Amino acid sequence: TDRVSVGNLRIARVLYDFVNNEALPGTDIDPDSFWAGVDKVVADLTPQNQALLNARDELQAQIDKWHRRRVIEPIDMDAYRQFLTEIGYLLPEPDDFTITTSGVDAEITTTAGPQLVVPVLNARFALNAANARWGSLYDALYGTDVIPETDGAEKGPTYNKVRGDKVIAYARKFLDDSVPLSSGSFGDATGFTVQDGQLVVALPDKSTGLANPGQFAGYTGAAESPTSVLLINHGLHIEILIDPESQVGTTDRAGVKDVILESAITTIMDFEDSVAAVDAADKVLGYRNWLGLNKGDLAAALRVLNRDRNYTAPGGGQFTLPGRSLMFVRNVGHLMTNDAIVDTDGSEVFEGIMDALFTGLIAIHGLKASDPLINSRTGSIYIVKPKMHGPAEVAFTCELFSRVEDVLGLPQNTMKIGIMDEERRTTVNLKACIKAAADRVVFINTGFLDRTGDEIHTSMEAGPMVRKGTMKSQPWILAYEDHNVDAGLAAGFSGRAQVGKGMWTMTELMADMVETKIAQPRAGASTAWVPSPTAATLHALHYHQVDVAAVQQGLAGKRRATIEQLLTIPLAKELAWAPDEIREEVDNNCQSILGYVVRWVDQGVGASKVPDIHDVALMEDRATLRISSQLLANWLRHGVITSADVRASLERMAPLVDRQNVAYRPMAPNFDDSIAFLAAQELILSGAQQPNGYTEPILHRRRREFKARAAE
Ligand SMILES: O=C(O)/C(O)=C/C(=O)c1ccc2c(c1)OCCO2
Ligand SMILES: [Mg+2]
Repeated sequence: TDRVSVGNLRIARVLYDFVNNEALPGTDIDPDSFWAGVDKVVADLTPQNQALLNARDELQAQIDKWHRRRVIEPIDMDAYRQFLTEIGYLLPEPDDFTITTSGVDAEITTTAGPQLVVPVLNARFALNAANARWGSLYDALYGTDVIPETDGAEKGPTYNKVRGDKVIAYARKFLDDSVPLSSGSFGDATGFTVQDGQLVVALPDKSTGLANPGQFAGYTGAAESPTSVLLINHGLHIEILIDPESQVGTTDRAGVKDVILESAITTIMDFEDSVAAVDAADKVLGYRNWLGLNKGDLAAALRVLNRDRNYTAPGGGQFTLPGRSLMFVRNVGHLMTNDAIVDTDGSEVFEGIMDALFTGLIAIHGLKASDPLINSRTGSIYIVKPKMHGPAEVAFTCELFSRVEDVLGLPQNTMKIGIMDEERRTTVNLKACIKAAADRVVFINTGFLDRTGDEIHTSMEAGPMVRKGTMKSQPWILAYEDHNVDAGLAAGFSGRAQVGKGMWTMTELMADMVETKIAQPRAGASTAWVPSPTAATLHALHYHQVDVAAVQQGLAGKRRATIEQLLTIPLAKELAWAPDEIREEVDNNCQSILGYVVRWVDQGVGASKVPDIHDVALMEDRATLRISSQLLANWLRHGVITSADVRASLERMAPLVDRQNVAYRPMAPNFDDSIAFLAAQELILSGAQQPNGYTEPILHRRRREFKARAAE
């Protein structure tokens, strides 16, 4: 066996070597002390970790039984709520309080702006995401449907000037809206100069300054002929690039070459739902990438991390702005184990415990010079903790982090928690969950996809649920979204911690994103999730339009969701659907499941663009898979569809997925010989039996089975 013995643990050699040779050097942590710490923390905290998981199963069995023993379809909310209280699912609300988290960076306490999530196992994507702090607005507008590809404005093989002119006009209007001139429009500017520390914009018949001269932040080049002008609005930077001899600048009335937006203020380097990592080799790939990000030397072929950006202040001094997104890391949650470490009985170790130890250790490098800059200037390590159920699971995460800090010799509370509000028992106890982490929390975020999965599984026995698309507008979810903001603001998050909302998954419908996703900062969210650097630049537009700090101030003290609203189960109404609509929903979910799972199981890819039944491209990860598999399981459970409908849909959609895919193993024609097809089937047929509907147990087993079959 290729394992290293440390106490009761048997550590995969690839992981042991990676930690000793790559992670530990430079931290001043004694290797033997670290490994003894791993063993001690795992032994001490595994029992409570297991108890928490058993409590989930006990609560869910009681809720199942509660539904089974009643008849009346209109659920009596008074009794339901008394029941949830009796069994300890719904806990007393704590007294009001203010969070005390300290040592947090400005990107989190103060700046409102986009938050990018990226799979850590893809070093190229991760580098691009870290560099997405700054992004070209011209590129985002030209390359996406935000500028419609109408007649004459189509994207071609070469530059379309009619399209570029539309891009230019769009950005001039954004400038007018965001940094207004004293008089006139940026669209009429002929030049920019800096005079007596002020920005002067030349117009045809006159010159003008900014209506708010304080929005001038700096420039580059000579004041009388700058190469760029730097502005600020709602704490976010805008940079106008001036180059009349550039391809675009030549066509521009002021020689403007591009408008650069400060875009992804923070990035979540993801070990959880957007990656597939089922053994020590997979975990080491991700840990090594996370290490290179924190040491600053990650290079994918050479694509490297950006340096900071140098500016001249309006008066004339020199200053710098960060060139990189401030990085969080998303650890896995409390459920899964991984055989990267096993004990003497051969039992796998809890993966959340391991991630805290190893991503925590690695993150120390991001607090020190990067053989120049840091991740956190204020000395914090930022860990998103997903899939927690209630305040006791938050407290466990706090204790885990406390024990890791002791092993790493870090100050207590160095390891901060971004709390995902993406499970129903956390939603209805959210205030207590924040209080459990009052000195560590740096955000709450409505992970609405996982939250929809948990909604379905929790009430699985109540009846058939509405269609998957209907879920986004159901009463429970709108109350959940408002209740999250209310709790955060009441705990003092404004100016202290992020209030975050969920991911835009329609990666090619950028005009729709720009039109619709403005709802999130309008709701007082200081950040929200985007899937790409391009989407981060476009979503930044919303934070120039919306004054999030003012919105949050106006929401102060409001209580816009009741517990009854939060508990409103999304049961479908009598005779809700025609047979053709039931068919479409089954086909849509099966296509979503199969297109995600085949690349998960065959290629270890945890996030994939999968076209839906309407050929809209959806960026899918485990949470959307949790929704689809749970919904089909719920429809099968209640007689909406038959097992033949499921099988026929899977078999119907599989050749289309095979078509859409290319080191690729086709699933058709011999479906039951395809590990990936069988995984997709098992996720549906066993969905009702998975703990809280989680997909990892089946995905992990099937991916390991595929890896094993591939090695013979
Ligand atoms: O709603 C939640 O439960 C939640 O956690 C969502 C995600 O994890 C998510 C979704 C899509 C992605 C992604 C992450 O990362 C890469 C881009 O595509
Ligand atoms: Mg989630």
